[PDB]
Amino acid sequence: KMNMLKENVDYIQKNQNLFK
Repeated sequence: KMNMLKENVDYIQKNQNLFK
């Protein structure tokens, strides 16, 4: 379980901030 470490912490910030 060593992929959704930085990707999970980027997904929560992607929902609220929306950096597309």
